[PDB]
Amino acid sequence: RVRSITLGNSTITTQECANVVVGYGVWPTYLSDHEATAVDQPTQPDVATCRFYTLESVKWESSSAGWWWKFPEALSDMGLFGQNMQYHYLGRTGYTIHVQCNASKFHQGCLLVVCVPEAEMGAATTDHAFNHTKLSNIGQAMEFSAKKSTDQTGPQTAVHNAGMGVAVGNLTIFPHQWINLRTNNSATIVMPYINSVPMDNMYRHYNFTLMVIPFAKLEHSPQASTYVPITVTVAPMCAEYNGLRLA
Amino acid sequence: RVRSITLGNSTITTQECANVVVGYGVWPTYLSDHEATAVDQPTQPDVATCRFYTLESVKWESSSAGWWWKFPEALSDMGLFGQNMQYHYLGRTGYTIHVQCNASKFHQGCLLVVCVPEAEMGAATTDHAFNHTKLSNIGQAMEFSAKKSTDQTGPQTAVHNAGMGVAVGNLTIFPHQWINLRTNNSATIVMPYINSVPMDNMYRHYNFTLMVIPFAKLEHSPQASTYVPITVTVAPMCAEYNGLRLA
Amino acid sequence: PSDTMQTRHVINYHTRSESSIENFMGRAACVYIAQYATEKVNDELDRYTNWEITTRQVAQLRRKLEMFTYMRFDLEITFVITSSQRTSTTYASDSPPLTHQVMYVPPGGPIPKSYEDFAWQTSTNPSVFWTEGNAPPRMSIPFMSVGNAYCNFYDGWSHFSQSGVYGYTTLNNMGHLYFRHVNKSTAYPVNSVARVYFKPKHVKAWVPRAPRLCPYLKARNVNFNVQGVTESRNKITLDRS
Amino acid sequence: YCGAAMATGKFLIAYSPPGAGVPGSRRDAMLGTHVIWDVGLQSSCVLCVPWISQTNYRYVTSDAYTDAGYITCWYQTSIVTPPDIPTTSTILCFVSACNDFSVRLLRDTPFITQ
Repeated sequence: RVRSITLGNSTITTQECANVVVGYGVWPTYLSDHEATAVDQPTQPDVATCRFYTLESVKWESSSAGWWWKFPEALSDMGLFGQNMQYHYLGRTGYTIHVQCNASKFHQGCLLVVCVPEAEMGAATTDHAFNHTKLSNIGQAMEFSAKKSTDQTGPQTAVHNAGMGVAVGNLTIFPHQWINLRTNNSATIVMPYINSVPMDNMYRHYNFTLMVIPFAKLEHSPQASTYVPITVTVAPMCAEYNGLRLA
Repeated sequence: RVRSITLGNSTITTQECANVVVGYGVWPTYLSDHEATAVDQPTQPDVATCRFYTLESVKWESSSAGWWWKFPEALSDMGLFGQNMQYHYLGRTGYTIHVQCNASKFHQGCLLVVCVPEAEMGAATTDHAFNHTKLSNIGQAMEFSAKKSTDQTGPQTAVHNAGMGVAVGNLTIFPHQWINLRTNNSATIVMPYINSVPMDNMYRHYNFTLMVIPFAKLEHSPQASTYVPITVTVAPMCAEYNGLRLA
Repeated sequence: PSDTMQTRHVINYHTRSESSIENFMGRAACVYIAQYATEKVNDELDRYTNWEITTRQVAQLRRKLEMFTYMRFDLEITFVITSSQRTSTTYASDSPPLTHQVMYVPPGGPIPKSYEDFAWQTSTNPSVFWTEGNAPPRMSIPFMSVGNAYCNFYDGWSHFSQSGVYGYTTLNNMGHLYFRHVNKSTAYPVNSVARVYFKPKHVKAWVPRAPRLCPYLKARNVNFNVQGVTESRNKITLDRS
Repeated sequence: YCGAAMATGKFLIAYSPPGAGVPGSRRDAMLGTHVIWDVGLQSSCVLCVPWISQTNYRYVTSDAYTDAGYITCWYQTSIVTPPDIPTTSTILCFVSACNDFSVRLLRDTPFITQ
């Protein structure tokens, strides 16, 4: 029923079926080894930096609007992956994202776990430019709101517009997975490297934003647990950076 | 006539013959891959940390008594090799040591370049224990003296006893090479890992001490250069450390 | 939002077609602007105008040409001829369409020295007649040198050994270009501007030369003021560890 | 190197990748990509540098922040000379491309201002 996966260290556990969703039917892979003439030569992490990075868990209460993380910026202080982001200038990588909800049989609700490529967000105070720390901190979960935002230096965090000016119910053409606590508690999304260029600066460009939005709100007896933790575990797969040597 | 050797970065140059001296006829190598049962499993640097580390050059004047470096402690703030020394507890490695003297045809003298395994030194003030910084700094060249030492917290730096209580002319059963400026200017010594145990703590134990002692003193016209730099270039080969993971 | 130059990783395809001599030299460049009028105002502006075909008057074309010692190309000339009236008191007229005559005079052919000259009717002088409002007229000149290639540089004289004019040769005669109105008159005077566009076709080059550092002072010399070899900085070394 | 035939020395030619950056010491330069050029062995030193591609969307640039790499040279030891040879000398530098270089989008150069 259960299966243990190890990537260097440590081991996480998962179920035998788990409904893995590959991004656009494309498994993440390398640049097919046509790296001739030594003018634009790439470099692997060691191999590898491919280990499970677990983030700090969030608390899904009954009034939680949702959360988001911007990648690769949510793994900036994360081991060797966070050091290759400052030792190299250009980089490309793919990801495996696990989102587990540790609920009971007496908790109800539904979550939508989206991976939105190039989730360009709008400002709360329009005509104003926002701070970069109100978009993504170093590993923190930036959260949506139920009301509209009037912040003079932040983004628009109204969840029914999803920060991008669209309808939140239409966020299913992106690679997504439903977590209905009646049926599931986990979600595996495997995202490849999607960009217009084969490599880019990792500190400057957010490739995709992972979004966890509750569509049916969390509802329970008052005698149960009231916070229902959600754990996001990210393993970067097939990372690649620019060559740092001569000739 | 010349040959360019590259180990990652950068390239150094050397002659076509150069008189390489392997330590005891034993090339440095790994532990022969009998690493079963996962109780004492080893770990390679990446591979590798095998690059040329060049130290700060010394100035061989007409009254220079000699210098010494203790290994692996002379590569402590040296790149990835200096970080694996603090990320791992046990380690083993072999070395290639290049010692070049940049002299002219108008300079004369002779040098003895020794590699002394377990060069246990005595105290200048006997009955007193010395400081570890008077034996080896982080990458600095600790130098001998012509007179005896009366330092109350240091070693005995009289060069005709070589710090170990022996005759300095008998330091040729160790892996050595003569640099006679009339004939040569370079010296390649390849030292394997010599110890009583297959791995040891690198911060605690000095495996061998490289010694550069002038036997014929430097002598020249007063119109020539008076300092004659000596460059030591060290490449650690076939390094290996203990495993840091489970099972 | 501006401006940065970036590295921006590129897949291995290695284009080089935009660096060929045909793609480097073969661009339609404006080489001369000819001004002439329906009626004569002054010696400068007269019923007709002329231009000796040279390639040393537009500096952006001249520097791309003078990267090679010997060139050989065909010329594609095309004319953008516009007309406008002078600042008269009244402009109310009913004019017929203006017809322009662009005459190419070969090396060896007779040049006009006035209006109504006999050289406008020479059968060996190819002319182009074009009415205003149509597509722009276009001629095509072949390789017209007596020698085997044009020479952008001539380390020599043109007179008795060591005498004459330095650097001038008759091996770069491409001909003349004469512009006039075919109409006899108008009710009110009309000024015309004829923009001349060159497009070198089938370009071949020999003996590449160093690019010019100094600016140009004359269109028939290689004279120059002295200049620094590059721009200046403050230090030979770098700071900000 | 255009010094005397009896001058002997070592230079450390460091290379910095397009990310960052200028090193501050000979030890920081040695800990990256470098080539130790021995004067007493070779008179010339040739090194091929990758990752040169800069795209500018303006005609003339004031001053258009760039993220190119660097080349720095460091005194590894000194230049050692015998008597009756001068202590000063001269390094010449040369640059070209390799047989893979790809240009695109031809414009007019900003070095002419007629």
